[PDB]
Order: sequence, then structure tokens, then C-alpha cells
Amino acid sequence: HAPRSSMMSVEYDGIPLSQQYVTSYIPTGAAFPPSSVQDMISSMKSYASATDLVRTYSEIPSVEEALSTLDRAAAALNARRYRDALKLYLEGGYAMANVAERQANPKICNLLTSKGFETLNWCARLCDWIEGRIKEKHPRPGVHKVGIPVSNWDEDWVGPFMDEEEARRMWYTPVYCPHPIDFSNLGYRLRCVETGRRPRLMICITMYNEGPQQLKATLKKLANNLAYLKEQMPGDEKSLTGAFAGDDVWQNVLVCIVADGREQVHPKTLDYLEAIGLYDEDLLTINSAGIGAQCHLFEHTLQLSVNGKCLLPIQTVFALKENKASKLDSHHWYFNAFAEQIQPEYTAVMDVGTMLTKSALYHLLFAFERNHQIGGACGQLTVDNPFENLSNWVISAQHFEYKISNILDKSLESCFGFISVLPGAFSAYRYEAIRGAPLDAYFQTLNIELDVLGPFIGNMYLAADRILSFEVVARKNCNWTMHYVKDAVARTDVPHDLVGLISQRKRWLNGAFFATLFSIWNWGRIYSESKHTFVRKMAFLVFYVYHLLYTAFGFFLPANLYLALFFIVFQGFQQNRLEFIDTSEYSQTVLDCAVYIYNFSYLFGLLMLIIIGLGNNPKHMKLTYYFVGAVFGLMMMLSSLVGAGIFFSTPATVHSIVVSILTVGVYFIASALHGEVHHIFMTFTHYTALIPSFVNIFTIYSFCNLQDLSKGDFKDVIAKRRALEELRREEKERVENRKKNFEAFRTNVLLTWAFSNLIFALFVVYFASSSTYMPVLYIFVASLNTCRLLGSIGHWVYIHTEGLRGRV
Amino acid sequence: HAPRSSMMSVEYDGIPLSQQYVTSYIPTGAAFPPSSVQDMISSMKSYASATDLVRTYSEIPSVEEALSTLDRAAAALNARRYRDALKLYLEGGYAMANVAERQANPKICNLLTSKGFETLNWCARLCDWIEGRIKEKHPRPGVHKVGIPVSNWDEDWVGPFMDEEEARRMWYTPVYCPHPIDFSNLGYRLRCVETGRRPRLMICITMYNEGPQQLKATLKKLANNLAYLKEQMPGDEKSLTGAFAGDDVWQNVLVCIVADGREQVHPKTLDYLEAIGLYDEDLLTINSAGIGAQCHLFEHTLQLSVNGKCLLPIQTVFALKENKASKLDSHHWYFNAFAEQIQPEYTAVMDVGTMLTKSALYHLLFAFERNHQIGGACGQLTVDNPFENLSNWVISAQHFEYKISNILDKSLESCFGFISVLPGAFSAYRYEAIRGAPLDAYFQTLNIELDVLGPFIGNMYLAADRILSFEVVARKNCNWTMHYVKDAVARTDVPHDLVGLISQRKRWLNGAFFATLFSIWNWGRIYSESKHTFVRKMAFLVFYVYHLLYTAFGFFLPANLYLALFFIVFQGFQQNRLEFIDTSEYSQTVLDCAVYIYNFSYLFGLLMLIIIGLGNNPKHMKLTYYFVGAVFGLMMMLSSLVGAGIFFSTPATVHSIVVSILTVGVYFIASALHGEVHHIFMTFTHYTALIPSFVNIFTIYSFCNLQDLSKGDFKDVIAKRRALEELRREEKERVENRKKNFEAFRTNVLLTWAFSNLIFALFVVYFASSSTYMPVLYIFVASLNTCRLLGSIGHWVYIHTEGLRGRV
Ligand SMILES: CC(=O)N[C@H]1[C@@H](OP(=O)(O)OP(=O)(O)OC[C@H]2O[C@@H](n3ccc(=O)[nH]c3=O)[C@H](O)[C@@H]2O)O[C@H](CO)[C@@H](O)[C@@H]1O
Ligand SMILES: CC(=O)N[C@H]1[C@@H](OP(=O)(O)OP(=O)(O)OC[C@H]2O[C@@H](n3ccc(=O)[nH]c3=O)[C@H](O)[C@@H]2O)O[C@H](CO)[C@@H](O)[C@@H]1O
Ligand SMILES: [Mn+2]
Ligand SMILES: [Mn+2]
Repeated sequence: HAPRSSMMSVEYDGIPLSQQYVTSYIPTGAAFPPSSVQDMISSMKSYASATDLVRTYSEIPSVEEALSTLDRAAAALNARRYRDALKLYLEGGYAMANVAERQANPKICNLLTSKGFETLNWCARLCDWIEGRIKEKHPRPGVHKVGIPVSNWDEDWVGPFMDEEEARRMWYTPVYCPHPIDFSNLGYRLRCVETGRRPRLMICITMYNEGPQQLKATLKKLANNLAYLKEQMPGDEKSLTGAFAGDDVWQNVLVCIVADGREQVHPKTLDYLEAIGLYDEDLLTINSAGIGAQCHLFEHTLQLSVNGKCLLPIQTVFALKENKASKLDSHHWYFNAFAEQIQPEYTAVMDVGTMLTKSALYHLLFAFERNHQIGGACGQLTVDNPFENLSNWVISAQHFEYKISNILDKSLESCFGFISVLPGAFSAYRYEAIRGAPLDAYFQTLNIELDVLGPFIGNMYLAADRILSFEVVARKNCNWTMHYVKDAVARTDVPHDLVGLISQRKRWLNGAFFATLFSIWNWGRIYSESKHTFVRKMAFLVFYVYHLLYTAFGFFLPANLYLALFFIVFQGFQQNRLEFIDTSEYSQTVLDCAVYIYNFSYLFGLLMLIIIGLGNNPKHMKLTYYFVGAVFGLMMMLSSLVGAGIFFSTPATVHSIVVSILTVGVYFIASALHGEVHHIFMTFTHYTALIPSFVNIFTIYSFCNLQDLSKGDFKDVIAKRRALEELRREEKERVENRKKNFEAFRTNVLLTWAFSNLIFALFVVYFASSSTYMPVLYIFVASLNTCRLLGSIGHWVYIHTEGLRGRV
Repeated sequence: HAPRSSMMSVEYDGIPLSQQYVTSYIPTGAAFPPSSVQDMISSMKSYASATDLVRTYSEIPSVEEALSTLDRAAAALNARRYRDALKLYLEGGYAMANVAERQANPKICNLLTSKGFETLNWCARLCDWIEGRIKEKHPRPGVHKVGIPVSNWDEDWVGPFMDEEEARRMWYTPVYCPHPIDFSNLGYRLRCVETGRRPRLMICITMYNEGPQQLKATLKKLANNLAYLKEQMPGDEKSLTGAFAGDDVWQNVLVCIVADGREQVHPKTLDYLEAIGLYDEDLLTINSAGIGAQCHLFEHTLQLSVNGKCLLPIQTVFALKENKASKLDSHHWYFNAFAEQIQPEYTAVMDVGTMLTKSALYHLLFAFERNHQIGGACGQLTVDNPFENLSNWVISAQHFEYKISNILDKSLESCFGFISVLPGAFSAYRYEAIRGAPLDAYFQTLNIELDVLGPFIGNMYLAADRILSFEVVARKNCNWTMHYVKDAVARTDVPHDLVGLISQRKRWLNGAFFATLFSIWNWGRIYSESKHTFVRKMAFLVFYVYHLLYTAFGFFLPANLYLALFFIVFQGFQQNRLEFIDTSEYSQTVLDCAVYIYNFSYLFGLLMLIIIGLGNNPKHMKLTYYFVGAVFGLMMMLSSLVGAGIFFSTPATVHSIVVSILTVGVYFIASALHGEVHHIFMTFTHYTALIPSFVNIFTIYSFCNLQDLSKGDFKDVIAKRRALEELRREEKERVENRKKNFEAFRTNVLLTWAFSNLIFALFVVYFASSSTYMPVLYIFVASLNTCRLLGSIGHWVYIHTEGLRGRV
């Protein structure tokens, strides 16, 4: 018992030595007499020293404290606590006014002084509002924009004419507008509106987490397009006339760069923007202290110089949003605020890094002006430098896919005047067919939270460009059609690895599938509500039948691929149907061995792909995806060689040659007709080596991630705490419910798809022979490719004929 | 062009009327003359009105503002900004001193006055520390505990003897100790230490999100156990002697209730705690304003009354933690702080809701005192009210599982003196074998973040009780063994649904599997480091061989179950091996039909289970899990009936009857030997109907979730913003890396397990017959069950013999 007593004695000796430890008993109900308390308070003199120290310390303010007080004032005004907001605003204004004297930098001194004066005036206005002498709804500090000289200006530059105010001053203003519809009601204006200019074309360049090189290339290409438009010959049949003429075209084009979040912008991108006079950190930090702005917009008529050539000036508005949001939110801000204020004629949308050729804008504007029935158009999407880096299989496969998709599908859809725009493409509309209901349908997701809509609507709007296209075509009391321009070439930079391709295709496939389902369900609105010609309605009905058949065939693609490969190759080897060899006798331990190996490999690969895709992100699993892709590619190459041998050994019956043409040679026929044939010759092998990887891997990973979507008393204090707890718990419960619904939806869809494919494959393998199934598949494929070839030929005839027959 | 001009004119007319909109140009480099600025400032008189309004408003302080200022002061002191902390503390102290006068409630007035005086004294001490007259390391406000009378006290109560201070006053103190090891260094003490009492037994009741009923039942059962210990007859061979005698036992027991988070405690639980005098919201809110405490502890010697019986007083310490953490954190606080201070002899751990019988503590203490080689013990775990609600299959299955596991496995492991404790059980240790290294191994997860350790260590410590048990057994330079007490019955409340059972078993299975792997790898430490008897080392080696074989068999359990069912039932039906019927001829379209149906159903069920488990949480998917479980249960019941028919039709050879006994009848033999036989008769059918559901569903869901684990200038402001951005980005990157590693680990483990099972099943089906595989399985199962039966019989002999042979 010695150690216990020793440790207790040690604790007791450590007890001695607001001291370290005080034990007190508070008696309730006595409430104390107000005689000893006063003397006890007056009996302590260290309070005088503490007060002296605090008073001495609090004499000199600082910039950081002033900014923090202004931030707290902004929060308090957001919570509608006007007394505290007024007090904190007064404190911050006085602090900044005092601080501005000490700063050595003249720019900082001027900015601080101006901000202090603005804050004091706002305090006066808020005091007047509190008094009730001035009555207003939801007061806010007055809008104030600051123009400052650009830090770096090029002495040697050539231009048509530039006022010094426009040339050297960059303007800035932070905005609070929570609903971008009310942008022009709150008093915000742009430099173009102030100066009297009325641009007719607007371009939006969405940006998020990008290097300087992509933005620089995009701006250089846009400047080249403007230069080409300027040098357009006058008084010519092909030339454009009107606002887009020469020597004044640069005044009719405005470029909006809408960043997605100040916390995610690449620092080098910010440095490059500051170089061209479109960003300044000190101005943003000082002038946005008290406003609590949603986004800050800079304005400048930038001049760019490349080597010895001076590009034309570009009117640019850079809107940087404080918090991260979706790209649809950037389009919300752009469309609503800037289109409603400026009221343009055409509205073009592109991403960052899209490098246009010198004639893209000319062709788009020419189509829009000549046709006058076009409510929307989309240009051709291409891969930058396809011939270079030809050793990479992914790049060549993507190049072949882009070319074939553009030619066949875009031409066929554009013949009927209804286009499903590829995501990431460079598109354009006119701000007369998207004025009302189409934009409401576009932004319904932002207007209403996902909980009310559900998972189907969120997945549908994951790619909402097709929604806008359909709303344009099927608009009530209007007949707007779409068009595809072959000469508006825009070159992007596709991913060089399988994993980035997997993620990109995941987003693409989810959006496309659910947009297609929405279009199929709502196709009736074209007849019920729109007012087209009868011929147009009949053509739409024909295209609807074709669309139904094509989608139904596409849904059962993995099963058909497996059945075709299995039947042809492996039951030609096992049952001696390969025409260039006789496998009749053999060991008989090899005839079944090939089929067993093929079935086991296919099933194990599919199981592994499903397990990986439903689980970990496709970034750690690079090796496994590469291995599965390599196995499938080798299998497909072997199948292609065997099929070629079988075809060449056949005596080439008329039916065989006709089916071969209408099945495979449609690609080469269309490519030769449109003149883009060498790309097909170069990339056909690379695409063939990746067909099964495309189908299986991309569809499985896309379907496995359908849920991935974006002066009170004490009792007053107690009630406030309880209310906060209740709100927190209800918010957590709502989030859990949303997650539950999305997960259930994605699981149901994946199970339906996978089990439908498995049941189809089993019931065809067990109950059907190769002689009773392959002719049906050949007929189906030949029909689809014949329709696509007819559409492509029709588009070529239209593009080479309508110019002559424009009179009729 | 009329609408455009009209809208521009509308905007211009809306322009007119800190006003609504001001456009200014700030010239940089001028810096202004200090002549006009002073006159301009003095030219505005509304500032006088604003100052008067602010001065008038700021006269009267409030409770909420004082508490907010104290919170800000606590944050500033946490950031080591002593000037601002001192200023805010002074402001809060003065505000509370002024506020205390106005309050009508005497208790609130007294608490506010005392807190204000304490805050002022702390301000004086901090000012002295800033001056440097007093030099100290990391200053903090002095520890101050408040004792207040209990709101509700029972006038009619019977007890041995209670001082009025102990009977009527409840004590409270908030603690700041960040590392619980330094609890006694900072000056914190408990009431037992102050009063001079030295308890010898401590009990910890971990609580999180529980209703009042469970806590009330646990406290009533503990009081009953204390009453039984008190009434123990003196001067008897069986009776305990020493500190645990009668009439003073209640002074030697302390109960620690460690809540997990103030934001998650059920409000009714807080109300019940306040009823028995263990919680008060006003005291917590007032006295914890400035300290910024990590957890707040209340102390009381509670008296409980049930109906007409008055239970014995219980010394209770309720420690409520501010933020949520793991249960291991609660054990960290309990063990380190309270054990290191009190220095007890025994330390018992239980959950909340565990209802003990009247003799559990007596049996545990008797074993600990008599054996003296026991470093740890665990009691029997049972299901409350098993016979009632017998219609529910899940409850009966769990009852059978608990009984069989306890008897067979616990007896076999306890014979060798090494036990793997069931999670959630009621266990005990002595605070002499866990003093040093075992607790360090226990808390290594809390000491080091998971990023350094990895996923294996986190999954291992998900159930870290087995780690503590192994460290106790294999402690260096000591020979501590464990023991299992059959008579320490603790009854829990098992879940009534399949989904809660699924989640609970997920946690159990992950912890058990990885703890078993750790034990297998580190078994060598018993021979290399520990100092046991040679006989003990040989017994440990034998048990190690048995453990290896048992774990290896358990890993391949689903494949063996599938093979046994398929072979016996379905290749007895197809190949005419069912002895009670002749299926030789038949349609021949049915002989293969049964096998095809069985294979397809099994494969589809497994695929659906994997897809669901890897995806959505098992709460929305109740119907699918129920359907799969029902299908598997019907299949298992049919297989059981067919097997019984086959066995009874056989002429009962000697080998057959011996294998049948040593395979199945071991359960009934052991149950009859230990006297718990009727439960087996009642629940055998219910457990048989859920064997396959257990195996497949629980193992798959457990393996699919291995990743689920818990005065500067402007340039100074710019640098601070940049530093904050860098820290935020690095934190996000680190979190992403951790998620990547955990997901990769879980995917690799799941793939290994599933593919090993599939390959084993395929290579046994294709290359082995029923006559060359079933005898091996029978031999393996018979060997395992024979070893388990021998262990159970040995434990029974020891428990009924060692009492006589205690002399030798
Ligand atoms: C979905 C996906 O994996 N896309 C990848 C794809 O870009 P990918 O071309 O597929 O698509 P993006 O998502 O990058 O394009 C959407 C457009 O909106 C912008 N945007 C993007 C995200 C956002 O939250 N808000 C926003 O406004 C983008 O900058 C772009 O202008 O290849 C890039 C490399 O070549 C990768 O870096 C991208 O991760
Ligand atoms: C993991 C799981 O799904 N367990 C469920 C199981 O309890 P189950 O008995 O399986 O296990 P618990 O996780 O509830 O038990 C852990 C012990 O520590 C406490 N604890 C719990 C969580 C925590 O974050 N910190 C903490 O300290 C618990 O109160 C308990 O005393 O059946 C209960 C209903 O009968 C459910 O409500 C639980 O959700
Ligand atoms: Mn891009
Ligand atoms: Mn529980």
C-alpha cells in the first residue's frame, strides 16, 4: 500500500498554487447585498493597470483590423442587424481613414482614402434609413466603380483610334446582385453602355483552373478572326454587309471571360491577366471590403501584340466569381445580366482553349444572315495536331471518332434541322429565339433545388445544351430550326491518357443519354405547340422513327458486340466455319478450349470493370484499366484479322458484297465525298483497336456514377441555441435523404441495364444459332448505315446546291 | 430599331438617383494635399448624429454580447494574440459585471457576478504575465470549479450516511487539457480525491445518442450489483474479503459516464440527467464562456429510488465532451486522466444498456482475487428476453449465435489463457497489467494520424480491444493471462431488423479480421519477449496451429458452402444420388434444369449483393436485402430437409454415424454439458434458416467498406491571404491522397477475396467429383468440431475441479 499512499501524498503536495485551482460553492437564492460588491470591486487596483495597457495598445489601428471589422459589418448587414452593422461600418471607415495617412505607396493611400470616404457616406445613408426620414426596401451600400491606369502599357502599338481614357484606364466594380436578372435594376452598367457603343455580337469564354497558354491561344485566335472580318472585301456577293463590315468590326464584338472561382484560378493565369491589364489584387482587396460582393468585374479594351504583329483591340469584360459554382451558373450570369443589358443580336458560346480558324466567325455570321430561319448553329470540332504524335493510339482514336461523328451524325441531323450539340463545342445562337421560355428551361436546375426535381432531372441537366436546342426547335408559336456549318473549324486539346478520357466520356454519356430520353418523351410538343410547315412535321416524324430505332440499337450494343465476336470467330473455329482453314478434327481439347477461354476472360473482365468503376476513382487504377483495355484491343484485332480472312476466302456473292459495302464502306464513301479521307486511312486501325474498350469501359463507368451530382436575456440565448441545433439537424437529415434518393436511382438504372444485356445475351446464345441470328444483325446494321449515308449525301447536296437555288 | 432605342432611353431615365450610383476616377501618384481633406471632413455634420446614435445605443450591454466577446477572446488566446485577448476579456468581464445587476433570477445573478470577478482576476494575471513581472509557460485562466445545490432532492430517502455537502451539492468544472495525460499536472482534481476517499474499482459507461431508458436500466442494475456485494455474508470461504466487504462497498466504486458529443446527446437523456442532479444548462453556459473547454465534468453522489425500494448511493462523474470523437477517444480520456489520478486496482468497461445480473461483479472480483495470474477477464454476453418475441427470426438467430460462440469458442480460447473479446461485451482488467506499453499500443491510433499509419492499421484498430488483449498476454518481462467467467451474465438489446444487423456485423467483421491478421503476424513476441512457463509456450504453439487452420478454413467459407450444397443436393437429384427416390429416367429436361436454375440464381444473387453493398447504404435497400435473404433461407431449408432424408435413408454405417456426431451433435453435447440446452432446441431452426445469409451478405458488405474510417501593413495582409490559400490547398491535397490510398486498399482486398473464392469454386467443380471432395470436407469439419468440443469439456472440468485442487 506504500505506492498508493506515496502517489496520494505527491498529489497533495502538488495541490498548492486567478490561481491554479479554486473550489467554490455558489449559494442560489441569496442574490447578495449591494454593499460589499462595490467595495470589493473598488478594492482591486490591477484593473487600472489593465485598462491603461488596453488604452495604450488600442491607440494605433491597422489595415487588417479595419478589413476584419468591415467583413463583420458585411456579415451583420447580411443578417439584417442594422445597429451593429452601422457601428462596425463607422469603426471600419474611421480606421481606414486613419490608416491611409501612414501608407507610403501613393496608390494604396488613394484607395484607402476613397474607400474610407465611401464608407462614411454609406454610414450616413444607413443612419438616415434607420431614422425613417428616408424609406427604402432592403438598403445596400451604393454602387461605386473605380478606374485606374494600367500598370504596364505598350508604348509601341498600332490601332485605328483609341481615346486615352479607354486605352490606358482599366475599370473595376464589385457587384452584389444575388439574382442576375436584377443586374440592370440595381444600377450596374458596363463601359460599352456608358460610352454609347452597342455591340451586336457577344462571346463567352468560360474558365476554371486553366493555364495561361490556353487563354493566350484563345485570345490570339479571336483577334485573328476579328482581323479577317475587318479585311473583308466590300461590295461583294459573298461578303457580309451591315454592322459586321470592315474598319469598325472590333467595336461590335464584346468578349466576356467568366471565371468560376477565385480560390481555384491558377496563379499563373492571374499573373497573365494582370500583365494584359485585366486584374489587380490590391484594388480587389481594398474596394470589396465592406460590400460582400458576389462577383467582381473588370473591364478593359485590351491590346495584344504577338511577335512583330499587333492584333486588333478586343473589348473584354472579366467577371470573377467569389464562390465556386457550375458552368451553368456562369452561363446564367452571362446570359441574364449581360444579354439583358446589352441586348445583342447573336450570342456565341465556347470554352477556353478552343482555337478557331481564320474563317469560323465569317461562316457562322454568313449562315445566320443568309438563312434567317436558323435559331442556332454549331461548328466543327477537331483535334489539334492529329498527324503529329501519331504513335499515341488514344489521340488517333479520338480524331477518328470526332471526324466520323461530325460527318455522319451532324450531316444527317442537320438535314432535318434538329441537332444534338456535342458537349464542349463552339456554338452560337441569336438572342431572339432564346429570349424567353428556352432560357427558363435551361436554368430550371439553378432556379429549383435538386430535392424537388429528383435525380432524373439533375442527370438530364448535367448536359443541358441539348435541352436548349430542343426548346429552340420546339418553341411555342415560333418555327426555329438549327444548322451545322462544316467550315467553322474549332480545334481543341483532347486528353492523352485513358483515365481522363474515361472521366470526360462519363460526363458526356450521362448527359447525352438522359437528354435523349427527355427528347423522346417530349417530342410531341413540336406538333402540339410549335407552328412549323407540314413538310417539316413529316420530316420530324421520320427522324423520330429513326431516332427511336438508333437509340434502341445503341442500348443493346455490348450484348451485340459479344454475340457477333463469339459467333463469328469462336464458333467458326470450334465448328469449322473459318473458310481459310479446316479445324474439323484437331485434338478436340482445343475446340472447346477457345470458347471456354473467351467466355471466362470476357466475364472476368466485365466483373472486374464493374467492381472498379462502382468503387474507386479511375486515377489510382491506371494499370488495371490499361491491362483490360490492352486485352480487349488484342481480342478485337484478332477478330478483325479473322473476319478479313473469312471475307476474302468467300467467293464474294452479290449479297455478301452489298452487305460489306453498306456496312463498312460507308465510312470511306462519306469521307471521300467530303474530302476528309486521309484522316480515316491514318486512324482506322487505332479506332478499331479501341472499339470494345470504348463500348464496355465507357458505358459501365458512366452508368456506375449517376448519383455524382453537385439585446436578449438568457432565455433568448437558450432559445437561439435550440433553434440553431434544430436547423443543423434538419439540414443533415435533408442531405441524407437526397443522397439516399440519388443512390437508389443510380443502382436501379445500373441493374436494369446490366441484367437486360445479360438476359438478352443468354437467351440468344442458348436458343439461337449463328445461321438464324447473323442475317438479322447484318440487316439492322446495313439499314442504319444506309440511312446515315443518305443523310450525309443529302447534306452535301444542300451545301453545294442551295447557293444556286436561293431564288426559289 | 425602335425597341432598342426605347430600352436605352428607359435605362437612361432610370439612371438618375452615398447615392445609388457614383462613377469616379482615382488618380495614382498625386497623393492629395493635406489642406482640403481636413475641411472636407469638417464640412459634414451627419457624422455628429451618427456618433450620438452609436453612443446612445452602446450604453446598455447585454448577456449575448458579453458571451460573444468572451468567445472571441478565447479564440484569440487560442491563437496566441495576447493583447487582443486581454482587451476582449476585460470587455467581457465588465459587461458581465454590469449585466449581473439587472437579472431577476438570483442564481443567474450569482453566477454572472462570480464569472465576472473570475474574468477580472484572470485579466489582472494576464496583464502581469505580459509585463514580464511573472514568467510562465503557456498561460491559461485559472481552474475554478463551482458546487451548486441540486434543483430536485428527495426528502424521503434511506442511506448509510451522507454529509450534507456531498448529499445536496453537485460539483462542476470545465477542463482545457488537450492531452489527457497532463490532466493531473494542470491542477484538476475530483471530489473523491479531495474528500480523501480512494476507490478501488472503476466502471466506464460510454454513451452516444441513447434514450433515457437504457441509461436508467444500466444504473439500476449497477445499484443492484452494489447491493448484492454489500449483503455478502462475512467470514465465509466463498465471500470476498478486503476493500469489497459490506457496509462500505459503495465508497470503493466510482462510475464514469463519458458522453461523446454535446451536439448529439438525446434531449430526453439530458433531461433525465438533470432530473437526477447531474446536468444544468445555465451553469454550463455561464461558467464555460471564456475558458474554451475541451470537456465539462459534473460530479455527484447520486441516490436513485425505484418504486418503494431505495438503491444504494453511487459516486458518479459525468464527463461531456464538446466535440464528437471516437469511442476510443472516450477510453483515452477515461483511462489516462481518471486512472492516472485515482490509481485504482481494477478497471471495468461496458457500454450503455448492458444490464448485468445480481452476481456479475461478485464473480469477476472473485476470479481476479483468487487467481492472481489474470490480467483481464470477460463475462458472458446474452440477448435480453430471448423466449419472448420468438416469432422474430433475427432475434432467435442472434441468440443461438451468441450462445454457441460463448460456449465453444470462449471455452476453447480460455483453456489456453488467451481470449479474443467480443465487441460490445462487458470486460474488466486490473490497472497493473495495462499500466504502460499495452495502453500505448491501444492509443497509437489517436497519437498518430492515419496518413502515416495507413489503411491496414486503421482497419486493425477499428476494433482495438483485441489489440489490448494481445498486448496484455504478450507483455514484456511479465506473464499475464486472460480468463472467461461463465456466470457474469450481461444482457444487451440486439437489433430487430436485418439492416442494423448488417451494419453492426460489418464493423465486427472488419475489426475481427484485421485483429486476427495482426495477432497471426505478431504471435512470435510471446516467445521472443514475454516470460511464460515452458508448458504455457507449448500450449500457445498448439493454439497457434489451431488458429491458423481455423482462420484458413473461415476464409474459404462461401465457396465451401456453395460446393457442399451443389454437390449433395443438386448432383444427388441430377445424377440419382438421393437415396429416398429414384430420379434416373425423368424428362431429362428437369435433371439439368435444377442445376442450371441453382447456378443462375446463386450467381445473380451474389452479383446483386456486391453491386448493392459497394454502392448505396443498406437502409434504402431494405426490400432487396430481405428478398435475397428469403431466397437463400428457403434454399437452405430445402437443402436441410434433403440432407436429413438422405441421412435417414442410409443404413447408418459406423463411419457415417461417427461423422454425423462429430459434425452436428457437438452443439447439443456441449449445450447439454453446460446446461444451456433449451435455447438451442428453440433457436436451431432459426439459425439454420439464416446461415447462408450470414456468410454471404455479412462478409460481402463487410469487405466492400474497408475505406470507411474516421499591426501589419497592406503587404502583411496580402501575405496572410496567400498563406491561408496555400494551407487550404495543401489540406485538400492531403485529404484527397488519404482517400485515394484507402479506396485502393479496400478494392485490392475485395478483389483478392472474391477472385480467390471464385477460382477455388471453379477448379473444384470442373476437376473434382463428389466422391473425391466430400470426404475431405467431412474430415476437416469433424477435426475442427472435435477440437472445439475438447476445449469446451476441458473448460468445464477446470471450472468444476480447480476449486478442489487449489492447494496444488
Ligand atoms: C469533366 C472532366 O474531367 N473534364 C476534363 C477534360 O475537360 P473537359 O473538356 O472534358 O470538360 P470541362 O469540365 O473542363 O469543361 C467545362 C467548361 O466549363 C469550365 N468549368 C469546368 C469545371 C467547373 O466546375 N466549372 C467550369 O466553368 C471549364 O473550364 C470548361 O471551359 O479534360 C481536361 C484536360 O484536357 C481536364 O482537366 C478536365 O478535368
Ligand atoms: C455501428 C452501428 O451501426 N451500431 C448500431 C448498434 O449499436 P452497436 O452495439 O452495434 O454499437 P455502437 O457503435 O452503438 O457501440 C459503441 C459504444 O460506444 C458508443 N459510441 C458510439 C458511436 C460513437 O461515435 N461513439 C461512441 O462512443 C455507443 O453508445 C456504445 O456505447 O445497434 C444500435 C441499435 O441497437 C444502433 O443504434 C447502432 O447504430
Ligand atoms: Mn478544356
Ligand atoms: Mn447499444
